[PDB]
Amino acid sequence: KREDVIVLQDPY
Amino acid sequence: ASEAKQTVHTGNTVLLMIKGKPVGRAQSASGQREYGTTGVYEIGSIMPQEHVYLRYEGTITVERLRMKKENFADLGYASLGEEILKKDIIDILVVDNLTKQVIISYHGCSANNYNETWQTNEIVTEEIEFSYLTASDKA
Amino acid sequence: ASEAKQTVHTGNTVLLMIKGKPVGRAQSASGQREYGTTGVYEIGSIMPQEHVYLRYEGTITVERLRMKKENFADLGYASLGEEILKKDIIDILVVDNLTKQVIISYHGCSANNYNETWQTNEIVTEEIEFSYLTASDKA
Amino acid sequence: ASEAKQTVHTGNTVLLMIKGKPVGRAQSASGQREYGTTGVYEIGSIMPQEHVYLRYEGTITVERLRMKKENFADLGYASLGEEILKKDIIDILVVDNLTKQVIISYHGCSANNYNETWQTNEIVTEEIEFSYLTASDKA
Amino acid sequence: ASEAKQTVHTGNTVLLMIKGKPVGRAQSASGQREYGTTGVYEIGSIMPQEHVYLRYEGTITVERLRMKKENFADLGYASLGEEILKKDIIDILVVDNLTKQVIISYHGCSANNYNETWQTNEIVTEEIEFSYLTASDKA
Amino acid sequence: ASEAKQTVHTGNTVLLMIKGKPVGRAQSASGQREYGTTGVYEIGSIMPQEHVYLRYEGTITVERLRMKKENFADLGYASLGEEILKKDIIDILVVDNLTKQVIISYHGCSANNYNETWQTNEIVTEEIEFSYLTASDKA
Amino acid sequence: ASEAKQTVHTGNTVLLMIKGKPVGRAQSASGQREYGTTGVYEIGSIMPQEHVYLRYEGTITVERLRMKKENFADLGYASLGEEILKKDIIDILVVDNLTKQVIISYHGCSANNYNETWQTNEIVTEEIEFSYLTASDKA
Amino acid sequence: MIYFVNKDRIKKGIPLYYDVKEITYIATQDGTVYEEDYEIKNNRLYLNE
Amino acid sequence: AITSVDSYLLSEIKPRLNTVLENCYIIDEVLKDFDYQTRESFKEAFCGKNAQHEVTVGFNFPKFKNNYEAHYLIQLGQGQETKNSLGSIQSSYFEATGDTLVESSTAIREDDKLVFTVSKPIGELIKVEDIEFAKYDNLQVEGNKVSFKYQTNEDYENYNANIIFTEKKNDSKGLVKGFTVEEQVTVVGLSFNVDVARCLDAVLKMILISMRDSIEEQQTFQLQNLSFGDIAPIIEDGDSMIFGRPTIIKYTSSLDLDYTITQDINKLTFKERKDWK
Amino acid sequence: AITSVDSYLLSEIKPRLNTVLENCYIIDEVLKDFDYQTRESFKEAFCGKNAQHEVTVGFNFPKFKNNYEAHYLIQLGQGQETKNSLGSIQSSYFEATGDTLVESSTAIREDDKLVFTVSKPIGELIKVEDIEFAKYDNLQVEGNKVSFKYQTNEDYENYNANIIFTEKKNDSKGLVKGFTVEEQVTVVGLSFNVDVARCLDAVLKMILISMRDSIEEQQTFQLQNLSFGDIAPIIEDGDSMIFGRPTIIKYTSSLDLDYTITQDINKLTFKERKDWK
Amino acid sequence: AITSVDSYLLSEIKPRLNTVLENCYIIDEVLKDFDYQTRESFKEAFCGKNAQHEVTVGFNFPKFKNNYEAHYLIQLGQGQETKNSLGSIQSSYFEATGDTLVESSTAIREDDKLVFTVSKPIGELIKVEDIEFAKYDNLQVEGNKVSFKYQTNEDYENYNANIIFTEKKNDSKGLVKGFTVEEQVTVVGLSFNVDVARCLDAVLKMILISMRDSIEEQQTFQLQNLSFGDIAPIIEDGDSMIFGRPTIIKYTSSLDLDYTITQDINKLTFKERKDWK
Repeated sequence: KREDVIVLQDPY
Repeated sequence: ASEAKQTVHTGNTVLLMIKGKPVGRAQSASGQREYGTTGVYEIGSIMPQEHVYLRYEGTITVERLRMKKENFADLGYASLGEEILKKDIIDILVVDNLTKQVIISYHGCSANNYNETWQTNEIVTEEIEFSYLTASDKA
Repeated sequence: ASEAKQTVHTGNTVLLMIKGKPVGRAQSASGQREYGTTGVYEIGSIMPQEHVYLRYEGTITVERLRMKKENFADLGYASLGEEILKKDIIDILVVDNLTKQVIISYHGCSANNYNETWQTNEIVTEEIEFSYLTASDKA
Repeated sequence: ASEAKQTVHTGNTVLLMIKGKPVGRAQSASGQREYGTTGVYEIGSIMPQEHVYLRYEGTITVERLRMKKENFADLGYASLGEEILKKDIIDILVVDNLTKQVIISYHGCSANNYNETWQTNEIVTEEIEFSYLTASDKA
Repeated sequence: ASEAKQTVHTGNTVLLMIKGKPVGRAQSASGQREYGTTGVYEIGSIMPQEHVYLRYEGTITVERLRMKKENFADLGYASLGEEILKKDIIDILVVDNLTKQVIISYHGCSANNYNETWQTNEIVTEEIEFSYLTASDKA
Repeated sequence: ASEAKQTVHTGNTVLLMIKGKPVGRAQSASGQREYGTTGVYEIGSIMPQEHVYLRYEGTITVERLRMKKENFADLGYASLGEEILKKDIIDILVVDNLTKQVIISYHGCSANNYNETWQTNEIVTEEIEFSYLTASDKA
Repeated sequence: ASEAKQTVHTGNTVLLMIKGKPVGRAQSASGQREYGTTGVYEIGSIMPQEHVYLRYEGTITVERLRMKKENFADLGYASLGEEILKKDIIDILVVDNLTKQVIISYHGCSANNYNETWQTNEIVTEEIEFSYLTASDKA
Repeated sequence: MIYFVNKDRIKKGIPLYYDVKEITYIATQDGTVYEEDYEIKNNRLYLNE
Repeated sequence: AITSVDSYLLSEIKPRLNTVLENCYIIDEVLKDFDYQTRESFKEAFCGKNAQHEVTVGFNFPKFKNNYEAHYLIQLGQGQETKNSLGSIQSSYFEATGDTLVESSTAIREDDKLVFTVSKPIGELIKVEDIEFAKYDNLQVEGNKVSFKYQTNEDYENYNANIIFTEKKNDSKGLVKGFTVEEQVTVVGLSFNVDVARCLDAVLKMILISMRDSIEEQQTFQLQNLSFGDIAPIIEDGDSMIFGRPTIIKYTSSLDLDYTITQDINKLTFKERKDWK
Repeated sequence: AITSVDSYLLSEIKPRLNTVLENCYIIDEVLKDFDYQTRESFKEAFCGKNAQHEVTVGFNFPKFKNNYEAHYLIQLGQGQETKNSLGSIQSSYFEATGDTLVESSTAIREDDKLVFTVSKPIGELIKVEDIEFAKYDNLQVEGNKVSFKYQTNEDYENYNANIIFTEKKNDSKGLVKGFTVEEQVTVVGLSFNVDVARCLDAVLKMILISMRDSIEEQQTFQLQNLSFGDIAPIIEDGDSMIFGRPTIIKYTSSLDLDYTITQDINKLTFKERKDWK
Repeated sequence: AITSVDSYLLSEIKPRLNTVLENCYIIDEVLKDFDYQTRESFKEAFCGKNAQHEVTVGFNFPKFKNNYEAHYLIQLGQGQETKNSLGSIQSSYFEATGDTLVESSTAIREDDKLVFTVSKPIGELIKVEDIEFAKYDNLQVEGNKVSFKYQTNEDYENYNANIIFTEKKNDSKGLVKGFTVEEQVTVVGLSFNVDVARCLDAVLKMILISMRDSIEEQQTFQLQNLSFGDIAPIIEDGDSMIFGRPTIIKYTSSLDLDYTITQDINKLTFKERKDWK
């Protein structure tokens, strides 16, 4: 499922 | 199943009769009764010593839907004007519907007041109140 | 199907007429009547011995929506001020709507009080009460 | 679980007994009591100085559904006519249903009034009121 | 469609005016009127022989939401204290909203009582009652 | 969170105590009080000139569910019969439930009337009313 | 949007103040006022000729939730016992909440009665009634 | 995305709803916004006052 | 106390149901209004000591299969608190009292007293059946024994009585704190035969009427009020339907706790101290 | 007037919300009843000038994505007319009056009067703060100026005051015709963190209590009444749920129009005419 | 204040639940009405210091799995404002007062006074336990200390007392502005064993009865009212069902703010000025 509601940085 | 050991009278169980005709569309009958019970007091205690009966009083009040025929006015039991002076006393009987057996008799009824209400969303209502000389039952 | 053997009057079945005009938008009529029935008592028993009629009294009360024309004030039957002193007695007839046949007549009506209520979510209401000399029916 | 340390009487917990017969279909009993407490006042202060008891009064009122048999009239406790003059005083006991133990006794009851109401959608109701000489409990 | 042959007054149809200003936020007006109609009786019949008018009386009662300005107290029509002794009589007019035409006039109004109720979930309410000398309508 | 700067008493916050025992299952207490305040008037103005206190009066009324034990009759505070003449005055305390601190004291209570109602779908109710000599609070 | 041309007072708009402290948790205030308006009648007409003011009277009644502190008894404005004889008259002000501007003043208040009701599912309620010498507003 | 820009958002920077990798178009009522007049740091958008 | 209406009903219904079903003329009286064949078939199947079928009682949501021929399912329902006391004081006591009990006992002579022995310490004596003692009789209670003067009573030296009393837990003061609750339990007689469901309804109504006189719901669980549902299929998609008619039993009862008070005061003392200002 | 409760609430809530959030000790007082960690986390995240997160306010049904971390959604609800005046006359006026206003001002000397200047023509003066004038002071209002006699008042030559007044539109007569309406608006604090939703509820209740004293809803929008819903997931099928607790704000207010009257009468005149029949 | 009934209930229930469960005879008294085996199994499993199972309490919508053997789920519900004050004035104060507190303390001699020391500045003293002072005793409060004359009281030189008092924030005037709200919270005891759900219901009712006497809900959160739901499967499609019986706890409480007043007046002054007309 796509991460729309809570959005976090890319790992790098 | 039908048991006698407990039974209560209900609106359907009881006929109201006047001069040997049943009163159609009678809505209620209310019988009231008073003895004038007066307590006896004396110097020496605050307690009642005795009670005495001094004056009997009672009334029967009947509410009825005003029929187009055989009203209390048409039956002659009610009075609208001076002809009240020419109505003899009448006896009103309350009678068991099943057995045709008299439950209570009101003797010597005499009219106190007579009402009619004409209203726009309702059936017209008669109401009448009689003073009576005595009441009795026989068994 | 239409049966006479049972029928009751209803708000739609009955016209109210004054001076040969029907009263529009009348909401209720209440007729009340009293004979002054007094019980006779004596030394020797607590029971009533007799009842006697001593004073006849009765009133007719009418509630009506206040029309913009032909009010009781405009018709002249009501009075707002001293002109009450110049109103002759009037007869109020309650009449069967179908047969045009008089059900009850109130004779010699004379106004006791007159009310108007002006209120913000309602139609304005007239109410009037008359004392009358007698009532009668004819058949 | 059943606890005595708190318990209240309820309509199911209490028998009403007259002359050692339980009264069937009794709907309510209301006991009322008054001592005539009068306050004493004097010149020199607005305060009550004392209260004194001057006149004891009390009544027991019972409402009951009118049974077809063993009415208060059939039991003889009520009176419809002059035979009220021939009824001796009776004692009315209110009794714990479980223990058969007297909760309160009304002594020397004497009838004030007796009513019956006959109505078209209801069971017929008796109601009776007695004056009594005293009340007591024993434990 | 708009018809005159039947029409009733309603809360929206009627202005209330005092001294040529309309009374804002008036919630009700109640006009009451009495003539002291007394019946004549004599030895020889129980019937009323006649009715006579003996004493005219009437009041106008107005309920209003207490505005922040132009209250009855601010307008001066009401009185809170001894200055009631310095208020001349005023005439209260009830007027048709459409035609600006006087429906009824209350002449010579004089204040009987004045109330204000302050309550926590409601708008504050004024209420005032006047005795008046006469009422009239003109057409 | 618990704040003192605003707090109101509630049915759960307040104990009722008589002779150092709490009254179980008390349903209400109503305290009423009157001073006989009379206004002074004179020739020369319609205004009241002064008010004077002339007669103190007050009552405490308590409603309670009739317990099977420790009734007001079993506790001896109520009286059913002549033994009312042998009951000394008692003091009724209303006490803060948390602090055990007296909120108001009714001093010199003396019974006016005592009621019990026995009814078929309900718990039995005691009710009692006392006249008292004075009330006070201490802080 | 906020307009002055129409506005009414509401429970939230109005402070009640006594001795320069606002009364917390006041639930209602009711001010009543009467002038004794008497109509003049004479031989020669049934009409009132005149009205006269004869006796001013008024009361202010306040209902309040009984706080745990700063009750009318704790504030000293109410009286439970004989100390009513030592309370001077007080002035009660009803004040606009926004402008802090006096709406109406009740001058010379003096207590008629004081009530407290303790009940099991409710907050405790104070109620007090004062007679006052006059009322006024200033603008 | 769309944001109303106010003095706080000028001083503090608009916290963007999405994790922007790059901008393909940026505009305002006055027209396109040139790259000297905006910056992204830490997923905050900073604008010329 | 805290109470559990469902477990009370299960405990009360099961023995009463058994004792009616083992007694043919009771069922013959209860079912007098039913059709003759319905009555006789029910009495043949379920009633008397030789009955090959049996009724059963239990709570809802078991993990096993039930006797769907005839089964009373008990089902705990809603409730709400209805009446509160001032200070929540339901009562107060000087001696911690347990449940009410009724026990049969016989008098015996001991040291020229009559005594009745009871199985537990008597916290309060409510009634010795069919006896009211005079002061001369020197009625005394001590521990688990009631004692009664012999001298004038020798004819009663072996008299048989029922004692109504209540236990004591301990000698302590406290307040009974709590409130009244009105609470509902549903009961349904399941059967795959509709005439059995109708008979189980009749039997249950008889049982509840009989239950109204029991000490348990005279002292607690007061004001029993009954409501009745339609007869309907409870389950509809087996090889046959299962029918039942619900009844709702509503009770008014007290929920409360013993708040013991340790504080006791046994002497006031007075002192005068002098203020020289 | 005609009124729009939703736009009033948006305009009133946004500045108040900002001014609370920029002021740490206010939040520290509002959240005193919450768990310590909830309080400190909220205060760290959303509160003070350095706050990196932000709350937002707006109407429902936007076409863009919102700040679902913390967002007050405003949602116009039902209403009904409740009380009517006779003739629908809500009021009457001799001079068309605008909105109520409060403005700060300072006295100045001019020609041996003190005057206060106001930004707009004064239709009515309600209050000069902290002053009650005597007749000797010769209080007069003219245009957009209030004027006040200097002679005895020289110490106040630079006195600072607040003027409460109302605009005038124009010199015309009319009737304010209309009625009262009772109307509802819903507000919900959306957050994907439940503890943030609970804190946003607390902050909103504080804001509404503070709002009750404002002139806007003292003069209009009277009798604010609050109702509160359950906390529940508003959206349930993202990568996370979004929670909120609704509140309903109900207001009583007047809807009305200025019906101007052009008719004016400035002289009666009398004539006698003779009837010769 | 602003209040949070859910967090109050969590904070109050958790310690009380622990202290009952660590105390066997309390459970043995609470469960006296249950079936013997139900009682003994519950007491064996969850009760006493050696209990291998445990109960748990927390809010709804956690992201992790809970102890579905026995868990009290707390669930914030509806509410509405019910009673308002005139002017919304809930109270007024001359000195900003904090929460109510009760603390144990001991007397000590100091300079021929007895004193009790309290952890915080005393804003108001409500009660010194078991003492009523006379005027001769010269009772005074100062800062965080209560002080009491030694001369006649030497026997009490080490007397142990409880002080009931309330904090002060600061010396300032204001109005407590606010209203009363009636608000609901639901609590349900989840268990996959129905007899555990029924016992958790009994324990929770006992806890709430005990809670009614606490200062927290004596001063705030007044008029606790309880309603009870049916026992039902909360979740139905695992390897087993999860059961619970809801209870609704309703409270009446005040929502309010401290509106401080900076205005203070400390002298009137009078002047006569002469009108020569």
